Amino acid sequence: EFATASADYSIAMKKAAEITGAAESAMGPKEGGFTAGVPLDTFTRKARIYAPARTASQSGLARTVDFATTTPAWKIEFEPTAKWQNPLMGWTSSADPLENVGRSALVFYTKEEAMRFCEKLGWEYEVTEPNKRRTQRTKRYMQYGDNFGTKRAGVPDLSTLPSN
Amino acid sequence: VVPTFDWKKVPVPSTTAKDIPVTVKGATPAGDLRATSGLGLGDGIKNHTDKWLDGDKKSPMEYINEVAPIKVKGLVVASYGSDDPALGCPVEYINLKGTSLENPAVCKYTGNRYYSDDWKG
Amino acid sequence: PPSDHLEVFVNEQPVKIPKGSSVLQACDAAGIDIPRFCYHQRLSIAGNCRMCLVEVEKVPKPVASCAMPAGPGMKIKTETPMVKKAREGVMEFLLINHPLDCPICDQGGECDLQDQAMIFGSDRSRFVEAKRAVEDKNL
Amino acid sequence: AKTSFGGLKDEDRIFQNIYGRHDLSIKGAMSRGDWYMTKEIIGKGRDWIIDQMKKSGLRGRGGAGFPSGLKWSFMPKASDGRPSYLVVNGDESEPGTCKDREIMRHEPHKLVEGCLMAGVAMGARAGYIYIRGEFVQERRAVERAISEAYAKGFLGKNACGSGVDFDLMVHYGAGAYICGEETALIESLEGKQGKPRLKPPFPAGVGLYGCPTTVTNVETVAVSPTILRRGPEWFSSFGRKNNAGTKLFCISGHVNRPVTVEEEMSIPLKELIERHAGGVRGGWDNLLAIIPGGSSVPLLPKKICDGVLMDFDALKEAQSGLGTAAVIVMDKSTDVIDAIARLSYFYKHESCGQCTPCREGTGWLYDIMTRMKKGDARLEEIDMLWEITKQIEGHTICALGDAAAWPVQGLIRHFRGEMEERIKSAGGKKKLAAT
Amino acid sequence: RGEHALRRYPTGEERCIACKLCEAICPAQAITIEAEEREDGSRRTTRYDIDMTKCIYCGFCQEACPVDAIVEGPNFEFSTETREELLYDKQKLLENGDKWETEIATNLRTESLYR
Amino acid sequence: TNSTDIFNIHKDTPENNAATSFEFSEATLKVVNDIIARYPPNYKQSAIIPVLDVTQQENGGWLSLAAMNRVAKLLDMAPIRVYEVATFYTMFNRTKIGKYHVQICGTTPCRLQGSQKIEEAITKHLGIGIGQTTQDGLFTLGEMECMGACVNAPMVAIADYTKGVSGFEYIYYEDLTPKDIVNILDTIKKGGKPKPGSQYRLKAEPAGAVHGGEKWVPKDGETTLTGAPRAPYCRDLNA
Ligand SMILES: Cc1cc2nc3c(=O)[nH]c(=O)nc-3n(C[C@H](O)[C@H](O)[C@H](O)COP(=O)(O)O)c2cc1C
Ligand code: SF4
Ligand code: SF4
Ligand code: SF4
Ligand code: FES
Ligand code: FES
Repeated sequence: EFATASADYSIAMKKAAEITGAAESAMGPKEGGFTAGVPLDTFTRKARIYAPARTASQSGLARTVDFATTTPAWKIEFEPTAKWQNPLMGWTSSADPLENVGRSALVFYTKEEAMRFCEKLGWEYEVTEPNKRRTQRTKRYMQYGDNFGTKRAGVPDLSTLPSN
Repeated sequence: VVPTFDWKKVPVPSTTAKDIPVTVKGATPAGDLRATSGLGLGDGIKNHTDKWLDGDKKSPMEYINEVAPIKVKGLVVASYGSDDPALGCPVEYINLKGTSLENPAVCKYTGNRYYSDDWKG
Repeated sequence: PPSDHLEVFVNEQPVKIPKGSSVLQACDAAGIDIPRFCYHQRLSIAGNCRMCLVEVEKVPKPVASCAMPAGPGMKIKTETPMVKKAREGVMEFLLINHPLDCPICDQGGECDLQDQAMIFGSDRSRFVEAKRAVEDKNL
Repeated sequence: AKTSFGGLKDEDRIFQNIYGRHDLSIKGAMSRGDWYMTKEIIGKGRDWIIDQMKKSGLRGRGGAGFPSGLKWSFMPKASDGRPSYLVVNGDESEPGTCKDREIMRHEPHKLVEGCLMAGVAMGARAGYIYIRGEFVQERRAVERAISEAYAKGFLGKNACGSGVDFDLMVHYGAGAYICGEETALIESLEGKQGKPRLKPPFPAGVGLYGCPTTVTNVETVAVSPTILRRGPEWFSSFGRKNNAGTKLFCISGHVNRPVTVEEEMSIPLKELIERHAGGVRGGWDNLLAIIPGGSSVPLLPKKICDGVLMDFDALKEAQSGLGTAAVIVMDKSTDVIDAIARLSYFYKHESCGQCTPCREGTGWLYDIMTRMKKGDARLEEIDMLWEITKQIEGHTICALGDAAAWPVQGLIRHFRGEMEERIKSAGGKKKLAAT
Repeated sequence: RGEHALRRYPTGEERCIACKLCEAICPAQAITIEAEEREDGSRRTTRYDIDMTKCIYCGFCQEACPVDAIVEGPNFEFSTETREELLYDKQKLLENGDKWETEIATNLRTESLYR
Repeated sequence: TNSTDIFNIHKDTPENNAATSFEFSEATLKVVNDIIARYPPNYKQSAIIPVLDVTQQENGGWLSLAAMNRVAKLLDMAPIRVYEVATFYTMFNRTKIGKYHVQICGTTPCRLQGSQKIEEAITKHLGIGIGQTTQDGLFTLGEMECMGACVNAPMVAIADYTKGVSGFEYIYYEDLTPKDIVNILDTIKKGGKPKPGSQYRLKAEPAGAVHGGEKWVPKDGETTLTGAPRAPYCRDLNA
């Protein structure tokens, strides 16, 4: 029996991605970036390929690598660029063309997707493998009965009994 | 064995020591840590209201400081910010025990003070 | 080894889990993120939030997946009407005394309570009584 | 196969000195049949006593009715490095129930011998008794009986000259009805607030200090030597199937002769109350409702009460419970809504608050009931109250949520007409100013 | 829906508590907010600016605010000779609110039956 | 929780503060040490409740912060657990009370018997309500839950703190009318000892009752266990 989030449009997005002929397309390095028509200096900067780690504020795990096949969770970012403030108001002033386009739009299911995207676009890229979460607990308090086992202070000594 | 650590012998830089943000009595212990942002540092501003208010106009802090605390029967008070609840703030339930005219409970939404002489005092 | 990895079923899915694992951990291995409030990875099992209640075959009561050990051959259900009913009731019991402090609360936007209420809770309240007022503390 | 039950003979009553009319020292108890042939009964064997208790079919008198013979066998028959504990629940904070108080005040020797027999039959190295804190004179009598038994060699090393070693210690609470639960009592005993644990694990698997421990009611323990001495066959001679034996009954309320009396099981309420209690104040026709099992079980109206028997398997099918077999009687001049509201207020004050649903819903239930009492409520809010009761029930850590939810459930189910009449009637004293 | 304005309570204290719902909801990105705790422990703004040359007057800010702090006043004749005069700060918004409070309160006494 | 204790946190007072001074008496220390022997040394924390109670009589009927500190230092445990236990149990009073502590059950079986009438009589005579104390520091009124004396309801328990731990008395007074409780209070005031238990019968044996909470109406009916006590007997254990 197969059941992997089998009650949504995502299946319709699973297929039409594996269409024969359409699934064999390939482009060379920097080739897609030529088709972009953007200024050529865009490819000179460095980019970070990664998945953001789970925030400490919440126990939520949806926007994490745990549901990797469910949602595209690989992000491409750029080095932040010079920023300053408006003399008249104090608002943050900057000239970065690539300021937010990645953190808002660029989302990928696997790291290899972003690798191919950068290669076909010519963006030099860094890979940062996210740390794996640990599910195995500690030896102490391993089970609910460990909160009240004998390991806390050892076996009770029967020396204070009447007649000892 | 395990001797105590002398906290008073620790050297403290004078410049940093004299710019710690302290607070009036208000809603907290007097002189506790006050959260501050980087705004006003370039202009060398160490007052919250001075960041946005200009001149010797009456500040909202002075306005609310002119309202005497309110005496209400019971242990829990309900604050709406207006006579009709829908025209003010969300309803707040504020503890009244252990509160006096000297040490009342101030509204977190509106800043109004309340107290009750019902907790056996 | 004497089968250190035992087998259970969660919503008719066979999942291999280590011995001594909980139903919470099994559902985590099943790809389900059960709502929870008191359990933490690095802490002991508290099990007072009642938000981890799930349904198991041959069990008339909801069981504490944050605390219930998994037995071989166990069946776990997470989408039954009683599961959602219990989740909504627990959220309602959470929110009845909670002060309406979201506009002034700093955790608004990253509040587990708020998101869990949005997902596993209802939209309306039938509580119209006076709440419990708690004085703040200095630490 | 007898079909009519009741009329228990005095010569068959287990507790001959339930009122303290006789001497309370060890000489009187020994002359009254207690501490008789104790050593030889011990020498019979662990499995022999287990079998004798299993044949009796005696149920746990704490309020659950579990078969004690299977209960006492749950302790392991091997040794692994941990000592075995026996603990007796002697709080009796259930409203309407005052039988264990009488047992501890007037018949402590029977309880001590039952403790020794239970420890022998389960291998508990030492014993502990958790008495209610307010029961100070009862505690003093228990301590006196324990010291007297020690003085004659009944307790300690070589118990009664049998080779087994048994110890008994006394602890008293500090005013918490929550401590009446097994795990909560263990927790208070450990030196913490009486906040219960979760099952699994079990006290027999992991109990006090992580050691095997069985928690038992005072009444269940006390009757054991008499059952052992007089026979499981004699014990089974009373009651219906799976409901054999006698029971101590506490009758209160609007009763002509309130009393704590011993009687055969399965006796009808009408027989049990009209006789041995003088009937209802103002007559049986003045009866309105009765809670037959303390305060946690659903109450029954006059129609259900007239005809039903005092049995675990008779009150359960009536959507009620035998509970502690404590009788509370209310007449027609009584405000039933006020009674249930006061019970809810008591439960609200008694909830430990460890888990969310009970902790947060006791006050909600109390306020709902209080508004119902003044009639400041609506018809659909009754169904809302029932929905809330369903919300709490079976969703908490311990059964105290069920104990608080059940009385209002039966109240609604059997007197929804009274509540709606009150709700409408408030309009005759509240809507006249709205117009 | 006219000129945005900041409202107070009748004792004189600002209604805005810097919950930043208005900035979050604003699709015009015309609201800039900075805030910290006041010297009395009160949670108040340190910078409250709305760009009228950028504000679209949608009123979604007035819909989002749960304390009736930000309101679009009945003032609509506020054209200026320079664009800089329309860069509304906290002080000018408070001035506008103090000016137009009575009319706004009267309108709310009507709109409350619908809002 | 109970009456007269509205706070679960410490409150500063010249009487009760961090500077409060308390020390056990030699008899109290001996009694506590004897109580200590009831539990294994590696589980020495289990005796906290009786020690707290004994300290409560020793101080005069309530527990101070310094007393809690001394108890914690005696049992070698953190003060936080001691504070939790003290705030967890009803009998433990954290505030100064009168010489005598009056506790009334408010549970429904007691309520039906006329509990509010007894409370009203106490209020009218002693002049104080629940959570209050007389100006002379003589009587302290409090409300309690079911005290396990429902067959003799209504009932009242009064605690004595005028004679310390060795002279501590916790006496039940049952089957009461307003006249009964008023006369009991007056006898206590004049220095006499009111009789314990019921005011119209010995124990829970069948007798009359209190009709309407104001008058005792004796009634005659069948009573059990009126014959000679049964002789010792045991069956044949063999087969
Ligand atoms: C809220 C609550 C209060 C209880 N109070 C008592 C009690 O006061 N005395 C008692 O013997 N059992 C009490 N019990 C039952 C105990 O949990 C447990 O079942 C009992 O000690 C076992 O007695 P048994 O051996 O007769 O079955 C209470 C249970 C609950 C849920
Ligand atoms: S049901 Fe109530 S008393 Fe029982 S554990 Fe939960 S909160 Fe505590
Ligand atoms: S104006 Fe209203 S919505 Fe905007 S920050 Fe202030 S209180 Fe929040
Ligand atoms: S009216 Fe619309 S554009 Fe103007 S500040 Fe409010 S949300 Fe922004
Ligand atoms: S995680 Fe707290 S009840 Fe399950
Ligand atoms: S009802 Fe008052 S002692 Fe039980």
